Amino acid sequence: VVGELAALENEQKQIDTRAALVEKRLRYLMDTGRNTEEEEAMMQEWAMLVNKKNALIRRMNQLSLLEKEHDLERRYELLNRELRAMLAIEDWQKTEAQKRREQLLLDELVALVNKRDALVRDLDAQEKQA
Amino acid sequence: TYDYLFKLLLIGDSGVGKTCVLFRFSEDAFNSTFISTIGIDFKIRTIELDGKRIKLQIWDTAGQERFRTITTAYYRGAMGIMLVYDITNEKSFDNIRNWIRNIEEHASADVEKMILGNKCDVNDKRQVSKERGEKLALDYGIKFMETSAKANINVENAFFTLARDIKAKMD
Ligand SMILES: Nc1nc2c(ncn2[C@@H]2O[C@H](COP(=O)(O)OP(=O)(O)NP(=O)(O)O)[C@@H](O)[C@H]2O)c(=O)[nH]1
Ligand SMILES: [Mg+2]
Repeated sequence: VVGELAALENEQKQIDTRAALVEKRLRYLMDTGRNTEEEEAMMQEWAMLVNKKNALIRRMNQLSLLEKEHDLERRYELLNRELRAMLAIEDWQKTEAQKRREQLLLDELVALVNKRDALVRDLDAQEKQA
Repeated sequence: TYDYLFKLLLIGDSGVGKTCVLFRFSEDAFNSTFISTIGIDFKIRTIELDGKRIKLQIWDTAGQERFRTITTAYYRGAMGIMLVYDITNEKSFDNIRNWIRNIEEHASADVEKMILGNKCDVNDKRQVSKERGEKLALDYGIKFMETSAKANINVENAFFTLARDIKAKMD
């Protein structure tokens, strides 16, 4: 659904430029007090266009967090298979730079689990506000 | 899309069955292959317990000695801990009291612990009887279950009891 998320970013650009073309009109029709007929019609569109923007943002939030979760999991799954192959080689066979290379691979692996944990922590603070 | 998030932790010696117990709970399968955990991992499974949606974040520690300073950083903020031994391995049951002292030196004060005697399908290699796992956890004031990740004995029961003991404590 990668082609959906790029389409929703331009759908959001269609929404808030229509919403910017509505809010200056609805301010001018209220401050001058011009037409009460097109003031009822502009308020039900602007309430629709704000609630359509809010439903499009929170679906774009849950698609962006799922895309980051999929990318961090496949980077974790790759780096774990590289580390399993490195740690199966004995200590005396590799060089001293290659032993400190696999320590950095281990630190990067703990960093990826903490990044995946941060997506869990961020989704926990998002749902209690929603 | 859920109600509450509970942080769980699995600790114990290498080879007792920590990853296999989590793989049974989160994906309903069993691996025969010893694939040792490197550092630290977690798995998510969202359950339906008592009409309520509970996501479980269950951290899986590497039991080897070379990863033990990484796994000590994950004790704080665990809401529930499984201490796993192997019922076919006398020394891993003996090491549970070292893991008890590793919990109480690093974890939170109110964390709910539970001892799992894993590999309870392997009767002909049993070195630790079921009565001795029952008396040790009753001594610690702690629930006990004999599990088998291979035979799917009491795995889902262990996690759903540990989340029931968390959710009753919120009430
Ligand atoms: N018969 C039997 N074998 C089991 C059971 N659980 C795990 N095993 C076997 O025991 C071995 C170790 O399992 P594993 O889950 O890797 O243990 P671990 O505690 O996660 N190891 P580590 O701390 O190094 O990551 C594997 O070969 C697995 O197939 C069980 O319930 N029954
Ligand atoms: Mg493991």
